[PDB]
Amino acid sequence: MIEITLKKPEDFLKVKETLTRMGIANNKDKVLYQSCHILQKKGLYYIVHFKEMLRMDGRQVEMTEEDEVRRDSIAWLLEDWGLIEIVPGQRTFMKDLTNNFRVISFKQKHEWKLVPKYTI
Amino acid sequence: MIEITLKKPEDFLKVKETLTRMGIANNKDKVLYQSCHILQKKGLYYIVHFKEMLRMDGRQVEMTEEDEVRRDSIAWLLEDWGLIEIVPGQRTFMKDLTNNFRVISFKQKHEWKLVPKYTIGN
Repeated sequence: MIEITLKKPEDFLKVKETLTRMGIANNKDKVLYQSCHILQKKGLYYIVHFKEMLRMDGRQVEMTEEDEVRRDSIAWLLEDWGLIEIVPGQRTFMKDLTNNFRVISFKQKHEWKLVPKYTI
Repeated sequence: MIEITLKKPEDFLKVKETLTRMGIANNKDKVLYQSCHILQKKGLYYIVHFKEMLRMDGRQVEMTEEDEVRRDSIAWLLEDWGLIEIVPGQRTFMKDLTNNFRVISFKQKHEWKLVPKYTIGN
């Protein structure tokens, strides 16, 4: 998971809503699958892929490399966007190649079907 | 070991020479210890730490986290200067040249004992 500092503690919910609009798109039947979530654990904040949360609930699930590239590039994009800082000193994919994602704008939002993948 | 792209083949010896001039400086007897090397292997290029090369020769050496961070931040620095591009799709540390790090110019190098940590005996 990636350790994260937010600027102000309200922001957790802003970040949570923004992650709703970042994932694998099915641009044909306009469905977008949420990839990563924000969790606070033991006081520190983290960007977590949906599979790590499935792993946290006991499921023997393993991220793929495509999966952790996706997570690292969503975390780096929200940093680019100035919404999270990635706590210094972690080893991450900082240049993508392998799977990328779709970001939907807050007003394309309701035109799209937002489906959380955390095998609901 | 970090895979890198070079702008043109003759940039290899350019980087090989740059890496001799950046590392841990003992200024009281002016020795600069180089620790990262550029590698060509099957037509691809790599920034590699001397412990990965000692490792690659059969020695029982452990790269610490501190070694990987120095190697990656020297790859980031060469990238900032435009001598290389790190290849996308690799996990790296952020650039952080904290503890002792020094770059010495080309003109000034004749006063430094440039010393590869790779060849250091014992």
